[PDB]
Amino acid sequence: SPEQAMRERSELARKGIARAKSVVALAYAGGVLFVAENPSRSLQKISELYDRVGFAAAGKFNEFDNLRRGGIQFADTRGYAYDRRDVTGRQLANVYAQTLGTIFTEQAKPYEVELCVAEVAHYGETKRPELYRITYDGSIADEPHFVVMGGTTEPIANALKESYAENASLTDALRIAVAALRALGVASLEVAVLDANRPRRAFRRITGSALQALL
Amino acid sequence: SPEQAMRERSELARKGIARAKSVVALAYAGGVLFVAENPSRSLQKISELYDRVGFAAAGKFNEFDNLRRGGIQFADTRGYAYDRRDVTGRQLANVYAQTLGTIFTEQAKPYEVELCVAEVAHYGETKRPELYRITYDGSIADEPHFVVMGGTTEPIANALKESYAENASLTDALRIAVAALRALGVASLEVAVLDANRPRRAFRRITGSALQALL
Amino acid sequence: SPEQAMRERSELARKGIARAKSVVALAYAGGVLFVAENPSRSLQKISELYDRVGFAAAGKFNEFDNLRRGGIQFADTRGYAYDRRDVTGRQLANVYAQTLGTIFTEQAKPYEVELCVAEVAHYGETKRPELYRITYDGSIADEPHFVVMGGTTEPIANALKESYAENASLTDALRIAVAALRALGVASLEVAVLDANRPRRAFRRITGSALQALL
Amino acid sequence: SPEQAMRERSELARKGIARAKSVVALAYAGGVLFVAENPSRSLQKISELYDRVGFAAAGKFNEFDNLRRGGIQFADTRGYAYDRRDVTGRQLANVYAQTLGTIFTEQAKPYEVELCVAEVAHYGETKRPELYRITYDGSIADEPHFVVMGGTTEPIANALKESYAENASLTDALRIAVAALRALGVASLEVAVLDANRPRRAFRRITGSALQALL
Amino acid sequence: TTIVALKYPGGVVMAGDRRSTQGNMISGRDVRKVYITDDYTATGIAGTAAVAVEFARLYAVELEHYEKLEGVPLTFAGKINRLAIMVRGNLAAAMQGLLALPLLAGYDIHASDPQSAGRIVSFDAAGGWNIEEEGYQAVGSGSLFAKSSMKKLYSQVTDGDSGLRVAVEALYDAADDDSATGGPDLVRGIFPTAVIIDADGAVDVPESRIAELARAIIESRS
Amino acid sequence: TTIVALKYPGGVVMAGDRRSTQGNMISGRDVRKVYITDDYTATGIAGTAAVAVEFARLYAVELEHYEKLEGVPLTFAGKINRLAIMVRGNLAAAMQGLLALPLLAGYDIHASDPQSAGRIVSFDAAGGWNIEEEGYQAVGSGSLFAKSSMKKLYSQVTDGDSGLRVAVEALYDAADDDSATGGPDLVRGIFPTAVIIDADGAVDVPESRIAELARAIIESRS
Amino acid sequence: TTIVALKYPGGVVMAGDRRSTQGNMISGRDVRKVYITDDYTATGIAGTAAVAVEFARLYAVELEHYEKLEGVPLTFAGKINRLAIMVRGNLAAAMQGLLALPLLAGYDIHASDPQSAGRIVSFDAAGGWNIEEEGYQAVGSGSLFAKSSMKKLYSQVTDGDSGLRVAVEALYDAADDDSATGGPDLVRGIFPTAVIIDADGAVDVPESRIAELARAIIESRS
Amino acid sequence: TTIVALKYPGGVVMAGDRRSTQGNMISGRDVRKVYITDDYTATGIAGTAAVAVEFARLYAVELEHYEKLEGVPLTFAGKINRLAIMVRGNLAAAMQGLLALPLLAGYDIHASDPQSAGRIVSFDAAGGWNIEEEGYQAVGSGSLFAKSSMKKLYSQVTDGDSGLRVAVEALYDAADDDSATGGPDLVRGIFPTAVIIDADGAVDVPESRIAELARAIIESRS
Ligand SMILES: CC(C)C[C@H](NC(=O)CNC(=O)c1cc(Cl)ccc1Cl)B(O)O
Ligand SMILES: CC(C)C[C@H](NC(=O)CNC(=O)c1cc(Cl)ccc1Cl)B(O)O
Ligand SMILES: CC(C)C[C@H](NC(=O)CNC(=O)c1cc(Cl)ccc1Cl)B(O)O
Ligand SMILES: CC(C)C[C@H](NC(=O)CNC(=O)c1cc(Cl)ccc1Cl)B(O)O
Repeated sequence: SPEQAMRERSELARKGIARAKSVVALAYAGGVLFVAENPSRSLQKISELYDRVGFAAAGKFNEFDNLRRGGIQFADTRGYAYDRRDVTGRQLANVYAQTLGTIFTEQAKPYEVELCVAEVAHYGETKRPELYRITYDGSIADEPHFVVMGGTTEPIANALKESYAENASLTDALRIAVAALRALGVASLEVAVLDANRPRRAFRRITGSALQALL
Repeated sequence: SPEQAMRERSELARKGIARAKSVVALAYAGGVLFVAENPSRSLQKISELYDRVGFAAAGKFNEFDNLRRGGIQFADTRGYAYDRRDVTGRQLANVYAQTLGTIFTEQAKPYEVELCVAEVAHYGETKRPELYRITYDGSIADEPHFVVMGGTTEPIANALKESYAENASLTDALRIAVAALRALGVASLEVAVLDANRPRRAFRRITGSALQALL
Repeated sequence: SPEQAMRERSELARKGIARAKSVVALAYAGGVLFVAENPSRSLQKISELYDRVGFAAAGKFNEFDNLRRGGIQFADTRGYAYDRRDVTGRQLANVYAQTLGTIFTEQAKPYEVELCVAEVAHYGETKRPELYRITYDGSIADEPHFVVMGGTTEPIANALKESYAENASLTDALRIAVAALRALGVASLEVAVLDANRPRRAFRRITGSALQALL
Repeated sequence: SPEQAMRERSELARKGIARAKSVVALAYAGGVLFVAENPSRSLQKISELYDRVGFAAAGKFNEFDNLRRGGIQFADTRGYAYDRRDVTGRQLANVYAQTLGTIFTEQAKPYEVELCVAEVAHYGETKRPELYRITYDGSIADEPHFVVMGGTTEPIANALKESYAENASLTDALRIAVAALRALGVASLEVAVLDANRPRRAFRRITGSALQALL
Repeated sequence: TTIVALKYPGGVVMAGDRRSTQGNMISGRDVRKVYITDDYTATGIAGTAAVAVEFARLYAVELEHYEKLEGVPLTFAGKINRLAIMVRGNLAAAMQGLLALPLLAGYDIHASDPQSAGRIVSFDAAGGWNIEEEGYQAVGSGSLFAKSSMKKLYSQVTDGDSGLRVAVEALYDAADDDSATGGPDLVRGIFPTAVIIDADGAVDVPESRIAELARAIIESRS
Repeated sequence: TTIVALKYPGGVVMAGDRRSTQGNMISGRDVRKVYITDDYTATGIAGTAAVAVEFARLYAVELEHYEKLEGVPLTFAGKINRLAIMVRGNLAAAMQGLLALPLLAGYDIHASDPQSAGRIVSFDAAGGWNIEEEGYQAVGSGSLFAKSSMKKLYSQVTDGDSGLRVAVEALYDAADDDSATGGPDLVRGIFPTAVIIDADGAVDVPESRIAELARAIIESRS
Repeated sequence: TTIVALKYPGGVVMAGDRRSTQGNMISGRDVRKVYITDDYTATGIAGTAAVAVEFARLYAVELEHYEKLEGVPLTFAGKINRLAIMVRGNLAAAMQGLLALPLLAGYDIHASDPQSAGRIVSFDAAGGWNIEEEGYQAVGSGSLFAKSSMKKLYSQVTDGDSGLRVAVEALYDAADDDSATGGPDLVRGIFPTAVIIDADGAVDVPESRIAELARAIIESRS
Repeated sequence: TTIVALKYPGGVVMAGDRRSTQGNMISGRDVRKVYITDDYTATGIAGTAAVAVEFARLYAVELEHYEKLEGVPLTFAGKINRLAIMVRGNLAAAMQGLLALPLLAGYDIHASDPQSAGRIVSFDAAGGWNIEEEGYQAVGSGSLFAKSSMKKLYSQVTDGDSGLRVAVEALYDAADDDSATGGPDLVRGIFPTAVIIDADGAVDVPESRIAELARAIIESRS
């Protein structure tokens, strides 16, 4: 029966997601902030897709690494095809949703991943940042405030909802995200930002002495 | 047994359709009006296929987005092949029915979608608008007055049948559709029209202050 | 049910790993040291991948020999593609993880192998050696101190953890590794080193009278 | 379950091997000696692969005949590719192991064969002969003294172990092998040798009056 | 070879000659060069005979196939596009010596004004098409003489009879000036062929009317 | 063939002639060589007629297809890239005798300053494109004469009327110096065609204004 | 076309002219021929314009793609190999009339000595590359005159200002000796373009400094 | 271009010049034409520069790949066969103007007599190879003069120093007789490059010894 197969695959994906760590994406005055708990300094969960697009993932590393590489390929080929300013995060989210749906339908084992795509405005412009969340089955949703993926997200979601403040500063948003995730020093922490004030490329990492100074 | 497989697939499609929102397409003096309940401003359920053809869908977004893209491809290739005036909505409806039947027969998981195609007359001509409804299994039907898809359609269908008035105005038809769907402000509302009085392209969206003024 | 299939395949791989010998990789002041218990002088378990990359494996010989050959092919083609200094061990580890995951997912019988990739710094530079461990299912991990694979690793891991000393000499590290593995003369021993002080190629074997002198 | 399939296939291969005759390969001062019990004068079990490589097989004739032909093809193509002196028995053993593993994994019915590859030194050189044994599942082992395949090998192995003498003569080794196999006149006997004293080609058969004279 | 087409208030008229030659040798005396593609369209092709017949039969089959498949006939622009594609596909064979040049006449039933519903379309060797607006067109090797005759004789056209007479006179002038065009034959009784398209459809003209017109023209010139 | 384009404060104006020739023989008198691709862009192609119409229809379809697929129109650089790719793909056919050279005019709605929002782009046979910064450009066989006339007449342009008059004068000079360019016809009443693009979109110019301007220029020259 | 590059203690400077010609006719007056590929590398291509822009955009995209994929930028030898492969792939198109010749300048951040970190690489039509060790290089049709001028003017270079002045003087000499190279324009105000690469990255030189240097050189020569 | 190789009791010595030309114009002054393929083999290629570097890098990668794959290095005959296959594969490109001719020198460690372990192999454009038995060989455009000089100077070779001096003298004679070969430069300080292979491996010769030998030879000739 198709029902039993779909239920079993969904349960497998749910367990795989539940036995993973937590990634949190927030929107502040300067743009988008990604915070994850990762001890390793060689394997990364937050990456840059294009000039103003950022990618976050939760789950198995070798499963979303391929998705990240494919997204970069799509973005570069489209940018060379028409123009750099004709690339948006909605197209990447749609491509990811289609790929995840096809994998969940046809492949023997579904992918245990949760994806988030963030986009900010171009230089010299005012626009609300956009956050899209994609699940294992291919569902795509738009989140206006924050995204929390991986592990037990209910306490983190409740803490963020009670503590979220719009137009917050970088330090305040970082402290709020850290407090929400705790419910974590220089080690076992990965912090990235999409700087809307940067001219062309907006993605940058905050690691080392600067992270401790801002913590 | 083939019977059990077909019954299980039909039940899955029925549940998928039943757990979705409602889309309503009406015919008024100015043409065709599409009304849907959609909170997101980035994902759309009503679209334009050609100069005088409009497309509406209910179900999973990533499932009917592919169908919409395929329909646009067919229409543009046929228009370049022979002429722009040789493209009609019946051909698109037949193509959609064939594709949906093939998917329901061969693919492992059937599509949980419900499609509606609307066509109006050319500029300077008088003709009744045509509405076609396509289901998951490939059945195609012609509706003279209105189409209601998605969710529990029985109360909405009864309200529309009791309240339908031919040759109604735009504001009256919009209010009647809203009342039928309630049994809904600027937010969580998607309204589109096929303007038969427009010279070449008839599809246009009504959003923002104009929607509130007409509501 | 997918759960039962995955559990059975994992159990088969676990038994295959458990019925094998033990390989130990340590980091000392001069670089990386590989120690294995192998009586045969014609079949080897420790090999060189590139100028500063070393490969170790535990399990079935004919299963990881193919992986070793593929890794050498990837490294030589990439080195000719861009440059010799653009090749790192992380890329090889990622390729191995992807290949092992694909084999575990699609192939009828999973591979009963455990892989370790070691990398040292270039000549005239100071950098911590990197050790990556790859399992049968495709999981990849980074180990800062030592790697123990194959057989019953718990007593060996405990002995190494209690006896590990940073910045140790070659003789002391070799004796410590031998003592940990015992809990072994010239015969049934395979010892290799990645010499960070060598100009271009760092891999070299220690066999014969030198091994007895250092033992 | 994969376990039951692997167990059943292994049991089938074990029965097929057990219901076959016995082949014995020994190492003496002049090189390698192959002795088999074969009444037919047209179907042979001992063959030559290259200048200094010899092949022996136990099991179904039509199953290892194909393997022998493939090995000859590999050796001739490699010899023409680089040189005649760049061909060794270890490469042939590895190729045979890979082929047998692939057959045991993918093919519907596993091969009921046991293979032995022997190599001697070049002319004017001193080196220990090498003997490799390959089983149905793809396992490859190195034997320093002797190889016994097919049928009930335990009494033959015990007799050879108790009676083996290093640096023996041709007649003494032949008599010892015959005595071990008995626990056999001109008929139903196949004897071959790899003569290390021959200039280029080392394989030669001993049949007819010479065999009786040496018996 | 010369094929003429012209417009009159109410419709169109197309006419063609009957001579086929192989170099300077006369090979055919009663060849028909004008076809009725459908109820409201006529085509005339000049050049290699085999290519012309193949093009005509293929065009008719394609139009009928579309009409049967879709349940509705094509519009005029669609037919023009199909003919242009067919012509463009023969460019490689048009070079090296297999050339066919068509001319199209038709009546548009979707036009608002029934009087100005006749259309004449000309084509070039590369597949480009042009819609005439002067009221007449000619194709073939004697097209220049026929066009120059129509330029002076077009002021007399009032209805179908006038247009048919003008077309016959233009064909006569083209045959007078060109040796590859066949004139009226009175010894044998062979005359050009004409098709008239109007609101009721496309009809072949009987040979008696054309014979009478040709005899009148010959008497006038004598 | 000559197509001119120029900039005025507020937008752009593009103009073209109507003559089509086959060697030294006149074949067409009322050909239209300027198209409206979308709401803010106009294109003019010179060369083989069939290739030009094919290129225009294909470009329009591609732009509309992208707009319908993505729900947002392309930027100016994307349109330039698409046109350059289309031109580059015809290099092999550009050799041996099927050549088409386009010229693009547009209005950028994303520009910070609405006054300096008009753009003119020229192309070469290999697919290279250039954005003009002098304020005018011409394409075709009579482009040199038109450019030399605009070089002297550009100081008078102040608004749309001045630019249209200058464009008509440049076309008149090009027709005076070149025999493959059609001048104004007063016997028949055929005049060049113009398109004006500004912040409200692209609009075709009515023929009465162009006729008045041409008559004034002819009277001035007499 | 002439592009020059030279080394000074601390980095490199690259300069190029702005003239584009079609035979003996001047087609472009303000063409930019120098690009910033990444934070520490500049490229200048001579030959067919379209091929040059295509090569530049492709090289930049490839470098950015590798940097994003691997998380670490390529080394200098890898970039040289990629550029050499790109040049070698165009050999067939380099023959028959689509030729592009690049020149590369860069700053190596992995060099032990920061003073001697500037690198200049030249290429040939077959894909062979050479690393310069004399301190200067020129590409284009006027490269010989520029090289002969730098051979005498190189003893004055001490820092970035001296190198920029020498580069402008070499470009002036090349324009003096070659008619396909554009010299300074004082009527219009168009000057060559320069890029300076040092330990802080690659920066475009403002036009005021180049105008001042060109005016000083012109006054000196007068 | 001239590359020489010769045998001495104990090993082999190979030497090469540094001039690169483009017709009659000097393009390069310090080109290196001799490579160390592995621990006991050296190769020198003459002809097109890019093909030579590509061949060298490919040969080195192939040898290293085989050594890593099989765990044992190839024999001398296998290396000769691989090089011959590589040369034979370029025959089509050798015609029409991309030609590369190699020369190989090596030390055989499997030879019974260590004294007679040096090997010199020459190749032809079709892929045929020959093992020298006279003790010396030269490749390039000036190979005839170098061979004729070695034919007279070979009686003096006793050890490595004598062989190196003879090789430098042969290169000097080749540069004296040929204009495409670079001689010693005393103004700049550029000298030929040499590699010596013996039982301990292959080592590059320091430039001071070659400079001293060249100065002694120049003084002797003066
Ligand atoms: C419809 C067609 C008759 C048009 C005319 N063309 C020709 O007659 C050309 N002739 C032949 O093709 C031909 C006829 C025969 Cl019988 C044998 C060989 C040849 Cl080569 B026209 O004058 O343009
Ligand atoms: C838009 C286009 C009219 C441009 C102009 N080109 C031509 O007129 C070239 N002419 C033909 O292509 C052509 C026309 C016909 Cl009717 C028959 C055969 C030929 Cl070969 B122009 O002057 O550059
Ligand atoms: C960057 C580039 C301007 C370099 C220079 N090359 C050219 O100018 C060659 N010219 C064209 O390619 C060209 C330009 C146009 Cl506008 C029209 C047709 C042609 Cl054919 B140079 O002097 O080497
Ligand atoms: C190793 C190599 C320098 C050998 C020598 N060959 C050449 O120098 C031939 N020259 C070029 O290939 C070449 C060099 C440049 Cl810089 C530009 C264009 C060309 Cl076409 B030799 O004398 O045989």
